[PDB]
Amino acid sequence: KGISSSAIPYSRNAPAWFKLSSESVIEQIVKYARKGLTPSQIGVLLRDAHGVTQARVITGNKIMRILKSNGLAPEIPEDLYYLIKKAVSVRKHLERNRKDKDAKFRLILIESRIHRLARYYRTVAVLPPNWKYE
Amino acid sequence: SSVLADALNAINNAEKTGKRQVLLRPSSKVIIKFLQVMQKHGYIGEFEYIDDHRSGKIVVQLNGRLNKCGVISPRFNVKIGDIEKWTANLLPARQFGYVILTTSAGIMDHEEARRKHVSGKILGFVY
RNA sequence: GCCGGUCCGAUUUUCGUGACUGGCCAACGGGGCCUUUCCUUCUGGUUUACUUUGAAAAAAUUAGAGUGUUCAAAGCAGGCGUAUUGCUCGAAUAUAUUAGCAUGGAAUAAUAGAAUAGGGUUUGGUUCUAUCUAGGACCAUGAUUAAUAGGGACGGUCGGGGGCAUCAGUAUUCAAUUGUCAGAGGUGAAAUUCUUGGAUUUAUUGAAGACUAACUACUGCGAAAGCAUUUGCCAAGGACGUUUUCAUUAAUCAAGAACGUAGGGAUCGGGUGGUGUUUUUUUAAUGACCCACUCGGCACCUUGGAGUAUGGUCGCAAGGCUGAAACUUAAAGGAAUUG
Repeated sequence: KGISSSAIPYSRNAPAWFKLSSESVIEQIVKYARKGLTPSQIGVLLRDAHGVTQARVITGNKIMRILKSNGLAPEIPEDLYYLIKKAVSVRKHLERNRKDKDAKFRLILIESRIHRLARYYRTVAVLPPNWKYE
Repeated sequence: SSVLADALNAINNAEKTGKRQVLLRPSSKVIIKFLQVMQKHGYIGEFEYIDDHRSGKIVVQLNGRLNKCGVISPRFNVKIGDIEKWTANLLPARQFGYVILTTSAGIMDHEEARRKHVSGKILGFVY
């Protein structure tokens, strides 16, 4: 395989060319959340809107705990919801034209990769069990 | 894998090749105290634990004196009246080399183990 | 330990000592105090595997011990006195533990585990200052790091990856219409076949299905079989980029399921930097080549058998001019034949 990832630096504080307060970032991220944007998109729009590194550095904690604190939690986590959305999209395309055997293969693979994460989420019990992908 | 076994395999085959400074990426405080007691015995030179937050890396400036290190992957209980059997089964002689055990102070060799009069499980041998 | 001072004597400064005093400085230790800030959540009405123990431990059991059974195999003495409160000695030495009785301390490997995250309601209603305030209740929340472990977002891309439409090419076959005349085909030679109702060839078309010449390489993709015209749609995927998120979600495979040793050069895809030509400029977009670095790819180059022999066991060329024998026998043959 290959490596391509971020390299979060050695410092663990706000990078001191910052010229902005702490709760203003909280207001910005709850504003984007009430606009209805997913947490990873909050993270990139906060990397580029005003110069934060990420919220665990600039605020006191991560965006998932700060959105659960501000009351805008997601009922299912990001990767779970995105794999479900990809699964239903490729299922809709295959039911448009059933001859796509590569889409059948990829639907089986996405079903496996979502049942693995559903097994993890049920065994850690952060979503309510009986949840087994419809 | 076993991080201690792969670390000691790293410095073992780097010594077998004949390098001087060996990088050793996955570190832990067991490996720290392991090769701390082996540098007390003077089997390597000094070393360094570069601390980045994810795992920390190890660089050892070993000179020439190792010929084989290693671990034993079943870390079983070994009585005081059995380390003599284990030295005779692991090393080429009695006092030539060591075998370090995990015990109630922790990274002693067998000389210091019989001195302090404790024992425990065997985690690695070095000679 | 530093320094100032009450003094005695010398002095009108300063020193000797004996007292005694405080101002301060370091080393020791003692008693408290702050690091449980002031405010919300219990089961119901930290423990376990290592080292030292004693207790009961089966004679026999281990090993040991002194003794001239004449030695040894075996057996097992305390004897003297001062045979009168004592000597010189030996059955002193060494397992009943895998199982237990319970005790006592820390690394590893497990089992636990913090009663944190409010200085978050819409309303309802009480009194108390000279329209501003005070004090009551209901109504919507679960431990650090971010592996060159993993999956997910996002971005410019990337491919002859897939599915569905669509576009094309000249071939091949067939048909139509022209043209001119004896051959056309086919092979090593032929032959079959077709042909004056014009075969082959020529030209203008039209239809049909299949395939994608050259480009094509030690290059690209896909899990694999495989995958090469254009354009569009539908989804997917890979690498890279990333100061984005989650927090061990990982790997390995029965059953099942879908489809059928180290080094160097070059190249493809992505990114960074350089600074010349291609480029060009107020329409949008962000190309090519070179050089360095870097990540990932398809790749490359260099370090028991062999023989032989067989009086055995089993099969067998074995055995003679056929015809042809009970028959010296024909015809026809093979034989050698210059009769």
